[PDB]
Amino acid sequence: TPSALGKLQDVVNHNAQALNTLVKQLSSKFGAISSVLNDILSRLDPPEAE
Amino acid sequence: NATTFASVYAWNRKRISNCVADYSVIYNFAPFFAFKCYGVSPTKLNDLCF
Repeated sequence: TPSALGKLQDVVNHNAQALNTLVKQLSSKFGAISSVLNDILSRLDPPEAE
Repeated sequence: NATTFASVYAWNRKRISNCVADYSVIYNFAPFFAFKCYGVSPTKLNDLCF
């Protein structure tokens, strides 16, 4: 029966999902032209880049 | 550096690609009276490879 070690295996899936979401939410545009800071600093002028 | 230009309803768009363009010679072609770069910056057009 592989569902007996479930509580211990859900303390790991939750941590992995939290880390994966925290990493994936870096490629999401929060109002900018892209999600790469280098792209923002290269394309836009310092005023709009700020 | 052209002489023949179409009207406003026509575009005559020439797709410049597959060749390394330099945006530093455009300042020596003719004295411009307007330079509005939306999204990009005129100083950093050289390093950016679109």
